[PDB]
Amino acid sequence: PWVEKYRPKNLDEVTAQDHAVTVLKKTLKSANLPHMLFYGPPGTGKTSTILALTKELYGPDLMKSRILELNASDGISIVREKVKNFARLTVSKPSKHDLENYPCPPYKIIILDEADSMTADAQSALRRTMETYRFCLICNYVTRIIDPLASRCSKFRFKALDASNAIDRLRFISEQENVKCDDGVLERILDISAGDLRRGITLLQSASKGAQYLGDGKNITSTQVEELAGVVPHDILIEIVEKVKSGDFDEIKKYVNTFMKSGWSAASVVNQLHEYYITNDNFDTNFKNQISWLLFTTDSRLNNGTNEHIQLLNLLVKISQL
Amino acid sequence: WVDKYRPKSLNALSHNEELTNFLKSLSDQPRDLPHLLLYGPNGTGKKTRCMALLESIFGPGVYRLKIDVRQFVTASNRKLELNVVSSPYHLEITPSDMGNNDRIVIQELLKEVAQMERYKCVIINEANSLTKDAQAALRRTMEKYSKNIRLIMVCDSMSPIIAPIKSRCLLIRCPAPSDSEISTILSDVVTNERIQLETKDILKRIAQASNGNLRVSLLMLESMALNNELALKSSSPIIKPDWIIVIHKLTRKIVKERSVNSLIECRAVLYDLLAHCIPANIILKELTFSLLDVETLNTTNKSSIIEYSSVFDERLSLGNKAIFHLEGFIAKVMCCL
Amino acid sequence: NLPWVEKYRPETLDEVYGQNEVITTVRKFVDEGKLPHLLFYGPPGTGKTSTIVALAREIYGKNYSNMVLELNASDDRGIDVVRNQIKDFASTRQIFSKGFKLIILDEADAMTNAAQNALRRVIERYTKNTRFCVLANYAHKLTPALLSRCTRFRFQPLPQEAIERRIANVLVHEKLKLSPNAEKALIELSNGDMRRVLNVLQSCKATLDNPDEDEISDDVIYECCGAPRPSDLKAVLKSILEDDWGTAHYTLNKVRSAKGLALIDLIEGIVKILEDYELQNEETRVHLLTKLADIEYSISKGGNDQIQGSAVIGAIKASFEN
Amino acid sequence: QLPWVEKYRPQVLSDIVGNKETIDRLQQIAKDGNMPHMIISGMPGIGKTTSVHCLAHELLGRSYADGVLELNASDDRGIDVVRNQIKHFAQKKLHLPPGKHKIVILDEADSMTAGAQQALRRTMELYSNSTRFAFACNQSNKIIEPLQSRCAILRYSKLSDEDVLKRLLQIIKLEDVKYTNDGLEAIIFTAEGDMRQAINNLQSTVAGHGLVNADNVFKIVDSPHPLIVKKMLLASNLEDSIQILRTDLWKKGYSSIDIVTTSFRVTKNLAQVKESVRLEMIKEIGLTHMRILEGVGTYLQLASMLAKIHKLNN
Amino acid sequence: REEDKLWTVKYAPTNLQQVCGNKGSVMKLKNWLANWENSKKNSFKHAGKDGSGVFRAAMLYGPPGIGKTTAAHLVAQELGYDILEQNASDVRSKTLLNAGVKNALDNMSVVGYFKHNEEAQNLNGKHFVIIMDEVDGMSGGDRGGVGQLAQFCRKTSTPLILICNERNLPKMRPFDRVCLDIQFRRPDANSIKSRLMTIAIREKFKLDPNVIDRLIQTTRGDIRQVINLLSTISKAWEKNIALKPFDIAHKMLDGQIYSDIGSRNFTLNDKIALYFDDFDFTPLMIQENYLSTRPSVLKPGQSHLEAVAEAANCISLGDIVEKKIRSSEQLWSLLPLHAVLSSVYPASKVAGHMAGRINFTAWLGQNSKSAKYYRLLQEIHYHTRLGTSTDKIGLRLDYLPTFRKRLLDPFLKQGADAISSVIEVMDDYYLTKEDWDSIMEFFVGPDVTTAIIKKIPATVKSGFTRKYNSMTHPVAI
Ligand SMILES: Nc1ncnc2c1ncn2[C@@H]1O[C@H](COP(=O)(O)OP(=O)(O)OP(O)(O)=S)[C@@H](O)[C@H]1O
Ligand SMILES: Nc1ncnc2c1ncn2[C@@H]1O[C@H](COP(=O)(O)OP(=O)(O)OP(O)(O)=S)[C@@H](O)[C@H]1O
Ligand SMILES: Nc1ncnc2c1ncn2[C@@H]1O[C@H](COP(=O)(O)OP(=O)(O)OP(O)(O)=S)[C@@H](O)[C@H]1O
Ligand SMILES: Nc1ncnc2c1ncn2[C@@H]1O[C@H](COP(=O)(O)OP(=O)(O)OP(O)(O)=S)[C@@H](O)[C@H]1O
Ligand SMILES: Nc1ncnc2c1ncn2[C@@H]1O[C@H](COP(=O)(O)OP(=O)(O)O)[C@@H](O)[C@H]1O
Ligand SMILES: [Mg+2]
Ligand SMILES: [Mg+2]
Ligand SMILES: [Mg+2]
Ligand SMILES: [Mg+2]
Repeated sequence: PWVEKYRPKNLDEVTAQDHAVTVLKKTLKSANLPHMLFYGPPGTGKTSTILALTKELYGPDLMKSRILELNASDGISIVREKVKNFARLTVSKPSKHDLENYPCPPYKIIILDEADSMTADAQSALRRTMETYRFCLICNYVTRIIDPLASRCSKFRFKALDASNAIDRLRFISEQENVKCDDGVLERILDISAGDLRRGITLLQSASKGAQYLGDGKNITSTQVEELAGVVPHDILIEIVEKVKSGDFDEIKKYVNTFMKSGWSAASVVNQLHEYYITNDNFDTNFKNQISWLLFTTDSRLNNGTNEHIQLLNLLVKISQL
Repeated sequence: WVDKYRPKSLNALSHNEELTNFLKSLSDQPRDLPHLLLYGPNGTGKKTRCMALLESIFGPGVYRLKIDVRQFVTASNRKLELNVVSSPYHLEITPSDMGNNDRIVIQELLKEVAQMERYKCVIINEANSLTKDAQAALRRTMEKYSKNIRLIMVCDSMSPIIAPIKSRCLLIRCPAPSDSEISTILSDVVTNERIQLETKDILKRIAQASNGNLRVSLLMLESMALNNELALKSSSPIIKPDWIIVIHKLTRKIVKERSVNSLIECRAVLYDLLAHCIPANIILKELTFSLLDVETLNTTNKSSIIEYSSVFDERLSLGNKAIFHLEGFIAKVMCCL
Repeated sequence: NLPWVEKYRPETLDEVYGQNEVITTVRKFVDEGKLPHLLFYGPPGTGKTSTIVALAREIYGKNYSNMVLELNASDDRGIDVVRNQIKDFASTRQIFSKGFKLIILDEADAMTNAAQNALRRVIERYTKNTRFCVLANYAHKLTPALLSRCTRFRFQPLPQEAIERRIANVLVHEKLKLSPNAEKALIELSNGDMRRVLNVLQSCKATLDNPDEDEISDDVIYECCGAPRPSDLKAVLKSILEDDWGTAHYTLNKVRSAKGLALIDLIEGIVKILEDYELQNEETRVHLLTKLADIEYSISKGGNDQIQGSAVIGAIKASFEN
Repeated sequence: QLPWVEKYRPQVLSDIVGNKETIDRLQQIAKDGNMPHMIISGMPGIGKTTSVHCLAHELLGRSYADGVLELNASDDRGIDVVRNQIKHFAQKKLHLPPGKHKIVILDEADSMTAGAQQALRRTMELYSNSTRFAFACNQSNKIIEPLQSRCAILRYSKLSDEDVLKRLLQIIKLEDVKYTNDGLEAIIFTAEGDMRQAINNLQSTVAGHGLVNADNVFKIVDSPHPLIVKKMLLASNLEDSIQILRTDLWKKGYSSIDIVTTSFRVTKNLAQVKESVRLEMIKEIGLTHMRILEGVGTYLQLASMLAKIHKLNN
Repeated sequence: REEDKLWTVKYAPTNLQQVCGNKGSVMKLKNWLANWENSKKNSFKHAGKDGSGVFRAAMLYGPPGIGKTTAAHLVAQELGYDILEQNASDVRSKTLLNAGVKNALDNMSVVGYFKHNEEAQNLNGKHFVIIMDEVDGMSGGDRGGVGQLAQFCRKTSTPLILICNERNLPKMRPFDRVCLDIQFRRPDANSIKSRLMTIAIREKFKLDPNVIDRLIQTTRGDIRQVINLLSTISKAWEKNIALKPFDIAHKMLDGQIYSDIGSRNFTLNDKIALYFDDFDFTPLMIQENYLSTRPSVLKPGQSHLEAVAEAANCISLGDIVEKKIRSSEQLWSLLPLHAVLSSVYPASKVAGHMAGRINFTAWLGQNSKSAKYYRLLQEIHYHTRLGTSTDKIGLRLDYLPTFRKRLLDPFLKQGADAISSVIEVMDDYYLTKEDWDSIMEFFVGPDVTTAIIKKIPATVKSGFTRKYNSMTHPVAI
C-alpha cells in the first residue's frame, strides 16, 4: 500500500501540519523532551511525526529495542506487570555506530496510541509508571482523559488540514507513482475525503489499481472516484431534485422505491441534497430555513439506526410540500 | 429447489456482467486481496458472490464446510461456547446470536485465528448489527493482522458503519436485479425442471411482483409451481407469504373501518403477528407501504401517514416493547383518516 | 518539576479560598470535637480533597499517616474491598493513639447500588468508633440513605476575589508578567475552577518562557485552553444575522475550521450573547431557545456536523424575523 | 450523639406506621406461627427491614440469638456461602415451640447474583419443616422466577402524608422540641415518603437551628426553595422566568438535576392550576430530566424547559 | 407435624392421577421408563412403536412450577426404582461429577437391596434413576458441567432424567439429540381450578369462581404460586394483597376522579401514589385496558379515537422512559416521571366508565410465546444453516412458506405413500421430527396448520414416525 511506502519518515516531508514540527525541532537540542499529549482528527499525520522524530533521534537498529508501541487492546495487569516493567527495563547500550550518527538521550520511548477510551484506574496507575521513571500518548477527545495525566504532559493540537496545503503533496504522489489522472479529479478526491488525508491516498490507490485492470491507460475520470467512495453521482441527484421540484406523491414514492431497490443504497443522499440546496442561489431565505430544518430532522432520525427508505421518502415528501 | 440451481463459480453467475468482470479481475491477484465491503438490498446474491470469489481464488473445496464450537472467557464467570460455520480456507461470523459480547468475541476470535499458522477469510454476515465498539475492535484487528486475515464484510445500506472502516476496505454495491435478468434466470429454472409454461408473461409478472428480490422471486415461483400441478398458465393467482396476506387484510380493515372496536382486533392481529417470529420494523414498513398504495386516499392523508410512520420507526428503534409503538401508530393513522 | 496543581496545594485550612461558609463550621466541628460523617460535594476543581486533607493533617499532625485511610475509585471494585478493607479498618483499633479513625473516599459516586448498600451498612455498624467522610461531584448519584446518614456540604464555585487572590499568590512565588485583560479572560473561562487555572497558567508559562519575562496575552491563553474568542463569536453572530446564506455559511465554516472549535461551545456562546438582547416579540426567544436546545441534544449524539451547522444558521435566521 | 432514626427505631410490630393490611397480616402470622417464605418489596426507607426484624423477634422470643441467620449486603453471599453455611444452618437442631421455626433473613436480595440464587432453591424447598426464608429487596424484578414462585410477594406502598405527620408528632412530643406547622409541611414535602429521611432531616434541623421552621429546613436540606421555584414557573413574562433561573438558581451553583427535581415536586403540588396543564408541564419537565440525565445538563436545556412551560401556560 | 407444614408440601401429589395437566408428557415419560429395560436388552437400536427406544436419557423442561420434579419423582418411585438425586445446591463440576456420580452410574443400590429383596415385586429395585435437577441453574462455579453431563447422557447404564427450565437455551446445545426431550406446558385453567376447589373443600372455606379465574390469570399458570398465594387466606384479602393491580386499574380509570370536584378531593399525588402501589403491573394493566372505557372527560369537540391516539402516543413515550430506566437501575430517580407518562396521562385522557370487565394484561403470555418461538427458530436455523445461506430472520420470512408446500402439502393429497419423498427432502437439510413440528407451528394467517395437522389420520403420523426412526443422516461435521 502507498500509505506506508510514502509515510513521512522524517520531520520535513510533512507539509499539512507546520505549527507542531517547529516547536519539537526547537526542543530537540535539549534533553528536556517532556511527556506530551497529541490530539486531533484522524489521518492528520500524528503517528507519522512520532515515528519520524523517534527515527531521527534514536536510530534504525534500536527502533524495536527502546521505542515501544502499545495500542488499545481489550488491562491493568498489563500496566502493572509489563508496561511498568517496559518503563523500568535497563535501556540497551547504543553501539558506536549509533553514537556516530544519532545523539542518544538518557531515557526510553513508549508509545501508547488511542488513549481516548481508557479506564481511569489504568490512568491513575500510568501516571505513576511514567513519573517515577518518556511517553507519547495519543487520543482524539481530550475530555475523556483524566487531568493528572495532562498536567505533566504538554498538549499539541494537530489541526485538521485545509484544502490549500493538501494538494501539492497529493500532486507529488501523482508524479511519484506514474498514475495518469484526469483534470478535475484531484480536488474531487480532496473534497470527498475532506479533513482526513490517508483516506484520500487509499482512494487514489484503489482508483488507480482498478482503472489499470481495464488496460485503457485513460485518464481516471471523476465518476470512478465518486463511485468508489459510495457518494451518489450528480446525475441521479439531478433526477431526484427534478422529480421533487414538481411532482405528486405517487411519482415520488415510485422513484424512491426504485432508488432504494436498485439505486445507490447509501444514505449520503441527504448530504448531497443539503449541499445543493444550501450552496444554491435560486431559493429565497424562507425556503432555506425549512430546508435546513427538515434536513436536520431527517439526519437526527437516520442517526438512530432506523430504516432509511421511510426516512428518505418522508424527507422527499416534506421537501416537496414546500 | 432454489439452492439446487445456485452458482458455485464466477463463470456460473448470469447476472450483472460488470460485477462478475470486476470479481474475476480481482481473483487474478491472490497475493494482494484487499478487504471488501459488500452492500445492497436483500436477495441480490452477495453471499453467493463471496463464496464464488473464494471458489475462484482457492480450490473448489471451499464449498464443503462444517460447523465447529469455540470457547472464550468473558468479563463475568459465564464462559461462552459459540458456534462457527467454517471451511478449510474461510470462516463465517454472524454476530446476531450474541448481543453485547461483540467487541470481545470478535477481537478474541480474530486474534486466535490469526496465530494458528497464504491467508484466511472471515465473512462477517450482517455487518450492520455491530455496535461502534465492535467496529472499533474490528478496525483494530484490521490494523494489527493484515498478512493473514482478509475481511469480506457482507451488509446492506452501510450507513451505520464508522469511517475508519470505510477507508480501509474497498466498497462494492450490488444493485437489485432488473426484471429482464430475473426473467432469464427464471426461464433457466423452468427449463431445467421441465415446467409447462403457457406463456412467458408469468415470468415478467413474478419479476414485477417480487420487487427486485431474486431469492423471493425464486421461492414464490417454486411455491406457485406446487399448486397448479407444475402447469403455470395465464390464470396465475400470485401467492404472497403467509404474513403479507394478514398485513393486507389489516390494511383493508384500517381503511374500511376507523373505530376502537376495530382497534381491538388490530391489536389482536398485531399480537398474533409478533408472537410468531416477525420483527417490528418489518411489520411497520409493510403496513406503511401498503397504506400508501390504496386508491381511496388523497395526497394529504398519505403525507401524514408517511410522517407518522417515520416518527414511530424511530420510536420502535428506541424502545423495547414493540406492540406499544405499533398500536400507537395504528391509532394515529385511524385518527388522521 | 512538580505540577502547579500539587505544588500550590493548600497545606492548611487558611490556604483555601472562597469557602468561608464551610470553613467556619468545620473549625467549629474540629474545636468542638464532634466531627460527624461528612459528604463533600460540588463542582470539580473546588478544594474538597484539599480541605479534607488539611483538616486531617490539623487533627492528627504527624500521626495523619496512621489513622487516615485515603481510598479512591474502582481500583478493581469488587464487594471484597468494601467488605474487607474498610470493615477491618473500622473494626480493628489503633496503636499508640487516641481518638476515632477517619476514612476518606475519593469520588465515591461511581459506586453501584449494591456497593452503596454495603457501605451504608458498614457505616451503620461502626458509627461509634470511626467517622466517614465521602467526596462526590453530583449529590444525586448517591443512595438517599447514605446521604441522610451523614451531613452534606456543597462547595460553591470560587468567586472573583478568591481566584484573584490565588493569582496574586502564584505571581509572588513565580517570575511572571500577566496583562490586565489576560486575568479577565482567565476568570471568564475558569467558571470557578482553580484546577483548570493552575493547568493553563503553567502551560502558557512553558509556552512563552523565552526570557522568563514575556507578557501572557489573551490569544495564547485561548489557544492553549481551546476556547472561543468573543470577537469571533460576535462576528459569526453578526454575519448570521445580517448577511445572506452563502456569506454567513462561509464565515461560520471558516471560523469553526480555521480555529478548531466544536459546535457545542459555538451554540453556548451564541445563546449567552443572545440572552441580553432587547427583543421585541417573545415567540422569537421561544423558537430560538427550543430549536437551539434541540440542536444541542442532537449534537450530543454525533450526527453530520455540517447539517447541524446549517440548522443552527437556519434557526437563528428564522427566529429573528418578528 | 445518637441518630434519632436508630434511637426511635420500632421494636414491636405495632409501632410500625403506614401499611395497615400487611402489618395486620404479619401480626396474625406472629400470633399463629406458621410463617411461609416471603419476599418483601417496596421503595427505600419505608420500614421493610424493621418489619422483618420485629417479626422475627416476636416470633422467636428468647431464641433470636440461636435461630436467626441475617445476611445483609456487607456479608459474603456467593455460591460457596449459600452452599455451605446456609445449608449447615438449615440442618441445625433446635427445640422450638410447636408453632415457631428458624428464620433466614436475606437483605438486599436483589444484589445476590443469579448463580447464588439458583443454589438456594432446593435448600429452601427440602427443609421447609425447620427453616423459612425472608428476603428484603427493593426491586422484585431482579429475583429469579423460581424464587418469586416459591415465596409469597408482599409489596409495601409509599408512605402517605398523614402517617408521616403522626409519626413526627409522636417524635416531637417524646423529644419536647419547638416547631411550626409550615416546618412540618416542609419536612413532609422533602421526605416524599422516606420516613428515615424525614426523621433524619428533622433531627438535623433541631440540632442545627433549634426551631423547626421552613426557612431552616430549606437551608439545611440545601435544595432550591419551593417558593422561588413556584415563582419561576408561574411567572407571566418568559424573560422574568429566565432572569429568575439565571440570577437566583444557576448562579448559586445548584445542580441542574436538583433544579429539575424541585420543579417536578413543586408542579405536583400546585393546586391552583388545572389538572391537564399540570400533567403536561410535568411531561415537559420529565422530558428535560431525561435529556439532562443523558450527559447534557446545559443551562440551555433548562431555558428551553422554561420556554415550553411558559408557552403551555399561555 | 400436621399444622406446621406449608400448603405446597402438605397438599403435594402422591400418585400419578393427582398431577394436574400435561397428562400426555407424563404418560410418555412413564412408558419410556417402563420400556427402558427392553430397550437396553436390544442395545438401544430398535425404536419400538414410539421412537423412544434409541434414547438413553430423558429431559424435562418447561415453565417454572408445573410439576416437573414431582412428576419425575413419582414416576421413578411408582416403578419401584431407587432415586439418586442431585441438584443445583451441590458442586457439579467436571472433576466432582467424574468422582461421585460416574462411579455410581452402573452400580446397584445398597439401600434398595437391604430394603426389600425377598418378595417378587419387581426386578428394578436395585437399579438407579439418576435425577439431575436444575441443570439450567449451573453457575460459573461448575466448569465443564454441561459437557460432562452430555457425555453421561450416553454410555450410561441406568435411567437418567434431566430437568431444566429453558431447553432451547444455547448452553443446553450438547443435549441436541442424545436425550428424549418432552415438554411441559402451562396447565389448562380447568385442571388448576379443580385442584383449587379440592384444596378449598379440604380446608373448609369457599371462594368465588371469579376470584379463582382472576388468580389463575394473575399467576399465569404457576400452580405453586397459586397454592402459595391461596395459603395467605375475603373481599379485603383480594382487594388489598392478592389482586391489587386490578384495584389500581379500576381506581385509575374512574371518571369521577379527574373531575374538578373529584380532582380537588383526589389530587395528582394520590394518583401517583396509586401508581407506586404496584410499580411493576400498573403500566401493563393500563396499556391493556385503556381503550375499552366509555369516556366522560372528552373535550368539547374531541372524539374517542383521537383521545385514544394521544393516550397511545404518551404510552409509547412512557415505554421509552421505562426502557431508559431499566437499562440502568441507578436511574431510580426517573420512576416518578415514568408514573405520569405511562400510567397517569393516558388514564386521565380516556377515563370514564368501564364497559365490561377488567382483564389482566396479555403482554406477558405473548412475550413468553415470542421468546420461545424465537429460540425455536434459532434452533432450526442452527441445523439448516449449512444449506440455505440466509439470516435467522429472513428464514421465517421467505423459506418456510415453501417448506409448507414441500413438507405437509403432499400428505393432504398423496395420503401415506409419500413418506419416503418427504424424509428425503427433510434429510437434505438435517431436519428432524421435532423440527418438523416446530416448523409447522409457525404458520400464522390463512395458512394455519394446527387444524390440519390433527385432521390427518393418526395411522399416517405413526407410520411417518416409525419410518423416520429407521434411517438418519444428521452428521455434517
Ligand atoms: N502531513 C502529511 N503529509 C503526508 N502524508 C500524511 C500527512 N498526514 C498524514 N499522512 C498520511 O496519512 C497516514 C496516516 O497516518 P497516521 O499518522 O497514523 O494518521 P492518524 O492521525 O494517526 O490516524 P489515526 O491513527 O486513525 S488517529 C500516514 O501514514 C501518511 O501516509
Ligand atoms: N480552594 C482552593 N484553594 C487553593 N487551591 C485550590 C483550591 N481548590 C483547588 N485548588 C487547587 O487545585 C488542586 C486540586 O484540588 P482538589 O481538592 O484535589 O480538587 P477537588 O475540589 O477536591 O475536586 P476534584 O479533585 O476535581 S474530585 C489543588 O491541589 C490546588 O492546587
Ligand atoms: N412505618 C414506619 N414507622 C416508623 N418508623 C419507620 C417506619 N418505616 C421506617 N421507619 C424508620 O426508618 C428507619 C429505617 O427503616 P428501614 O426498614 O431500615 O429501611 P428499609 O425499609 O430497609 O429500606 P432500605 O433498607 O433503605 S432498601 C427505621 O429504623 C425507623 O426508624
Ligand atoms: N400438577 C400439580 N398439581 C398440584 N400441585 C402441583 C402440581 N405441580 C406442582 N405442584 C405444587 O408445586 C410443588 C412443587 O412443584 P415442583 O414440580 O417441584 O416445581 P418444579 O416443577 O420443579 O419447577 P422448578 O424446579 O421450581 S423451576 C408441589 O409440592 C405441589 O404443591
Ligand atoms: N447469478 C445468479 N444466478 C442465479 N441465481 C442467483 C445469482 N445470484 C444470486 N442468485 C440467487 O440468490 C440466492 C442467494 O441470495 P443471498 O445472497 O442469500 O441474498 P442476500 O444477498 O440478501 O444475502 C440464491 O438462492 C440464488 O438462487
Ligand atoms: Mg495513528
Ligand atoms: Mg480534589
Ligand atoms: Mg433494608
Ligand atoms: Mg424442581
